[PDB]
Amino acid sequence: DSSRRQYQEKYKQVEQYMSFHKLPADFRQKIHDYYEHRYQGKMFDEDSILGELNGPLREEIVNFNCRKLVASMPLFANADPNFVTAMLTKLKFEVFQPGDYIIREGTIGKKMYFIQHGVVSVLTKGNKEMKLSDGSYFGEICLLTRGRRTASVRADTYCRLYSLSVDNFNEVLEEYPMMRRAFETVAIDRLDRIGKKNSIL
Amino acid sequence: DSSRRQYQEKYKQVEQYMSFHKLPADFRQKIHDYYEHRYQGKMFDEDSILGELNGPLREEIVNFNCRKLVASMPLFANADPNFVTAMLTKLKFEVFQPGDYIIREGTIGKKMYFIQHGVVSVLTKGNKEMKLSDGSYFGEICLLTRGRRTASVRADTYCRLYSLSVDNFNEVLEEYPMMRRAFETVAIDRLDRIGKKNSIL
Amino acid sequence: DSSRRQYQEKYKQVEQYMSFHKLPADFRQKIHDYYEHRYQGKMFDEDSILGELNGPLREEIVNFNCRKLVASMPLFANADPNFVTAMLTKLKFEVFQPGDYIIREGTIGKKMYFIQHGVVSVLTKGNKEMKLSDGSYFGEICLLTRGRRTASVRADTYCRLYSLSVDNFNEVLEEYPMMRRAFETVAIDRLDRIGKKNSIL
Amino acid sequence: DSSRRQYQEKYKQVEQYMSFHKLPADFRQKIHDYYEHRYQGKMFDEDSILGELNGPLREEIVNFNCRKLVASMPLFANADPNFVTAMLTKLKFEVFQPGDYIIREGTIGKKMYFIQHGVVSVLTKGNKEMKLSDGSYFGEICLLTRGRRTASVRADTYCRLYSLSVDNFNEVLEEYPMMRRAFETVAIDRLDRIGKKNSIL
Ligand SMILES: Nc1ncc2ncn([C@@H]3O[C@@H]4COP(=O)(O)O[C@H]4[C@H]3O)c2n1
Ligand SMILES: Nc1ncc2ncn([C@@H]3O[C@@H]4COP(=O)(O)O[C@H]4[C@H]3O)c2n1
Ligand SMILES: Nc1ncc2ncn([C@@H]3O[C@@H]4COP(=O)(O)O[C@H]4[C@H]3O)c2n1
Ligand SMILES: Nc1ncc2ncn([C@@H]3O[C@@H]4COP(=O)(O)O[C@H]4[C@H]3O)c2n1
Repeated sequence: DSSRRQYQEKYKQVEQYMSFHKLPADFRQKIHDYYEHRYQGKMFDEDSILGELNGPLREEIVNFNCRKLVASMPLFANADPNFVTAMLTKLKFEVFQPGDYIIREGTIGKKMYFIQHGVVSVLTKGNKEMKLSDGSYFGEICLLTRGRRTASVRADTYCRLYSLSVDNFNEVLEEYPMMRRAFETVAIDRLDRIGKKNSIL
Repeated sequence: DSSRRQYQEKYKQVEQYMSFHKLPADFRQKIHDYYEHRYQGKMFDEDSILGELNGPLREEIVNFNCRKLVASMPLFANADPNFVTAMLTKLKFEVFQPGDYIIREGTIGKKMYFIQHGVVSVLTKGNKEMKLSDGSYFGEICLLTRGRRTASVRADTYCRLYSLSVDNFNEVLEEYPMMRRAFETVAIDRLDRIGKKNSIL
Repeated sequence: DSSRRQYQEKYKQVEQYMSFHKLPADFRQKIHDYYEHRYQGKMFDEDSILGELNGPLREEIVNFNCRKLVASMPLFANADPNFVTAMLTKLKFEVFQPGDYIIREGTIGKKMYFIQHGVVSVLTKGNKEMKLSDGSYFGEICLLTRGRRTASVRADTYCRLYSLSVDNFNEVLEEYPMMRRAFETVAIDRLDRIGKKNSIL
Repeated sequence: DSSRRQYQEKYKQVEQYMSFHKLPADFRQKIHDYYEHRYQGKMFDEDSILGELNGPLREEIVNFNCRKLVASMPLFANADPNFVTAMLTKLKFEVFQPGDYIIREGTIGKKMYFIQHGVVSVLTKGNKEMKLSDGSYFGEICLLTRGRRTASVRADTYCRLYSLSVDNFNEVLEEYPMMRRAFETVAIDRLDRIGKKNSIL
């Protein structure tokens, strides 16, 4: 009701904004498609909503909502549930469209991404062309080294992702420094298979 | 009027959110029950409201609202009224349900809690099983030592609590360092009766 | 229209809040009176409003609104108009009721106050009983020394004041350190006539 | 619809605010004119709007909206598109009226300005009287030296500008320190032709 009415009303304002700025018809369609995928006809102020509840219910809700994400990703599946919960409560849902460059090589990285659904392509000068899909994550290397991105990552399909900011990543690893090692091992494995070696891990 | 209408409208959005995420019927009931207890059919933007007033009226209102809390808790009852007021204006009302773990042992603590109404259980590896009830507080030990929580605390009944963040606790003790001692003495007493000794107090 | 309707609607929510907390009839009247004095039947989101404009119009508006304040107070009347403007744009309007203690001796001070209209009483252990009225200011001593308040200040009548936070005071004196001296001289004069001497000025 | 209704409604609140403060008729007209120029009958919460989208669409939208600004200004036209995008996403649209002093000499500078449309006059004690117009920028010297403004800049016509804060300027030059040199060269050229020499560039 108010959730479906909010979607319509908010989308209307998007239409008037695009009209005001005279965006072309293809660009408008693209934005429309993204809106459909990202919100699916409803809008919630999830912040305000979760902010009315308490810690325990928020945590119970986030665990319920991400059951498949958690169970399909060994890093989350085998870890301390308190660590899992601390990660989940800071994740932000994002949708990307095919061809979008989620991450650009060389740039400075402020987030990593957990793939709920979709396929992306890790691209590099080298020619290394590796896919990643449901149950994996990426963008973690630059958060561990605080270097620049080691590759570009491009959306092949529509991608439903959950992002985690560099600040929250670090706040979580402060409390659970055990799990930093689990990220570094895979990060090393991955760099290894694109002729890279970082002494920082 | 607008306060009762706000509750209904806000709860409706909660229902649509739960529906959207397909939460089970028991979880929905649990969230409904919490809402009833936490808001009791009305919603106020207490922030905005208090922000329209001045310092003196805010302080007069918070003292009126917490008269029983203040008078039933010797730490507040016997102290400097300016200290009391400074604590009260920073307290945040929270409701917990039976079985909820308000605090987990070993974790890092960012708040303590004053019990307006309810019973909680301080749980520890040891086997020490102590209850606390109306007029007491907990969660203070980790704010004084900045260690990890010394025990878990679990709600036995519905609990009406007022929380105080670690930042506000410290801002208040900066202005009134006299009262830090009053927290440390009880903290020592409590650690003593669970075979703990911290040299930090 | 929407400004008068906002006042009514906002006051209604205040009434429901007071009712919810069961405040006594005298306290309710007091809050009602304050509301009348503070808002005079209208409410504006002056922030949002001024935020739609630019720097030059904001500055022109604040100067227009405070013409009598500026012209009646020699510190503002004789100074650099850019300094005046920088002070004015950071001032916050506040109303106090008779008997209110605006400032308490011994406490830590985070603001000073410019009197638009009203009489206050500077009170001290000593017995020094000095009035201040339209065109003067107070609360500046603790901002210059960062000590504790040197006296208590109490509202004799309804007081229309403009407050300035310690952060903004300092940001303004950074840009115009010339004017710090003008505050210190009066501050010294005032301390002198209550048997105080601070070497910090 | 809601965008045109928002403009009207917001302007109405401006009228009631001006009425409340008893602004004169000329000042009211001036504010009305600014509103027309600045919003052109529509209001969007561009923040909220762009915040519903993702990084790639925001970036695509900002590039589309500023095509003429980017293509007419060699600094942007010939640079790395990622640098351009990083600048554009932080720019804030502002409108100034004829006679307005956008920048005052001697003051401390917290922003620079890119001229979308309009003519301004760089004024100095000296007597140097230089115009700048569509496709140029100003206010950059104080951001590079962190001194005081080297001149005053005054609007000759209505000016459509995009401002960039000192914090964002620096965050962008951190990532692309190559382009600081491009600002310094012009800054030196400009100081040279008003008998100034700063060793800081
Ligand atoms: N699967 C795979 N293989 C080799 C790789 N080299 C880099 N990456 C991912 O691309 C990412 C590019 O961003 P980042 O360097 O922050 O983290 C990098 C890794 O997640 C790789 N991913
Ligand atoms: N009553 C009681 N007795 C022994 C205790 N040992 C610890 N606590 C409380 O449990 C709390 C667990 O969180 P914390 O360690 O921050 O503060 C601790 C105390 O408030 C105790 N409370
Ligand atoms: N008029 C007057 N005379 C002696 C005073 N001694 C202190 N004050 C004011 O009371 C104020 C109490 O707060 P503060 O010490 O921050 O600044 C102090 C002065 O403005 C005095 N005001
Ligand atoms: N065109 C031109 N010529 C000489 C100049 N000397 C200073 N400026 C501009 O005026 C500006 C005044 O603000 P700022 O000193 O921060 O940057 C300065 C320059 O953009 C000048 N602009």
